[PDB]
Amino acid sequence: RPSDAWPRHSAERRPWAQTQRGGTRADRTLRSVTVSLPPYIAKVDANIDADIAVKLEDAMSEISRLDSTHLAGLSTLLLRTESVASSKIERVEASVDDYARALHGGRGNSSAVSMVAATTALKEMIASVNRDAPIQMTAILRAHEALMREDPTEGQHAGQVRTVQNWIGGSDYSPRNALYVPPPPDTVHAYMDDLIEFANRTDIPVLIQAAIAHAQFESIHPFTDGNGRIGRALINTVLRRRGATTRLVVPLASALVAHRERYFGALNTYRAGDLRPLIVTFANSSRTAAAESRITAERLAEIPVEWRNMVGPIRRHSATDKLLLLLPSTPIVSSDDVASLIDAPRSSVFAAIKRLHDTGVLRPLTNRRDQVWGASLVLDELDDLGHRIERASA
Ligand SMILES: Nc1ccn([C@@H]2O[C@H](COP(=O)(O)OP(=O)(O)O)[C@@H](O)[C@H]2O)c(=O)n1
Repeated sequence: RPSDAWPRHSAERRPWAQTQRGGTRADRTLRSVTVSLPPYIAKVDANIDADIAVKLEDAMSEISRLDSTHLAGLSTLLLRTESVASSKIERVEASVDDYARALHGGRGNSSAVSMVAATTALKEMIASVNRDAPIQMTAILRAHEALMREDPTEGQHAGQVRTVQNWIGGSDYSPRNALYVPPPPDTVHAYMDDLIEFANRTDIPVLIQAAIAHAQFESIHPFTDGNGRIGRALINTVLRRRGATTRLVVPLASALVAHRERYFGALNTYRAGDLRPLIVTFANSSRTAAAESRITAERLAEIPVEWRNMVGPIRRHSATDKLLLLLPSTPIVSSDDVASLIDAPRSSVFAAIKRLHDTGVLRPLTNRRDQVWGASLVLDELDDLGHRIERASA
């Protein structure tokens, strides 16, 4: 097979019947559906073009320099930036403060709860790998469980592969006019094993492996719901499993979210056996995400200096110094949390809070009582990174 060629998907005609009656008549009389059958890739090789190798290489240059930055706050921020962007791809959205409240346990905004869930699902899936530990099917199921646990009427089977026939697009009530039909459920176990073997290889360039592992995951589409968010989480798991990263996540979903149809497009093209758009999308996305994350690392470091110009003189060991010290790792803190977390009298801690509030370091996220506080510059860097990455995707 040529350069950037890949074994293409085949089709097969399966019987299909509506389990839940509704839709139009055409949905109800439909008796047959054409499923796509992805290749088995665990043993496949891919030779790819030079211009693409350079692009992958330039992405890895940035990914490597990002991962070698020695910093408080950075790792958590990047993880959350990726999760927020990955959720935005499935139109699960909320404001910065909605999300900050949800990170602290707030539950009134179900979108922000899901955004926090996708954050857990990525954090736990990456935690499981290259402690010489391979990518395991257990971590994928646990990540899906973490994401879909509190989901309404969708999290009924959180943590289990689908047992029914799904499809993407077309009719709401049948696979009529679907743009893609994943393989039948009785083949998902055979396919995930093949993928998990493929995702554990060490004889492929890391970005190519990540990129094809994602596309293949999306082609299998093993879950009833959530395949975008868990499938994208697998990208950074492969990065971490190969040592391509070690201490931080690459937030490429912020680049993907900026050109969504092109991303979905690379999945269609993968299925037809062309690797070039998938890998170019992955190389450009990773390059932009890592480059801007590096600038975010500088800016995060400039922030404490910014904070204390604002707050004025601070005594070298007061509460105000103790507090100002911890905020970079922990930018979302309640008054009772801070008082707990600082060795100092609980009412001189409550003074440092008021001082940081009055100087503009802290902003209130709750009225409540046990007021929850957010480091504004940290919360706004979270948001500025995402805009800068979307901007730099041309
Ligand atoms: N032509 C397309 C378009 C999207 N997709 C993937 O399907 C993901 C959506 O996941 P999903 O089908 O589980 O829907 P949700 O349950 O996450 O809302 C997208 O984020 C893409 O990765 C695909 O495989 N082929």
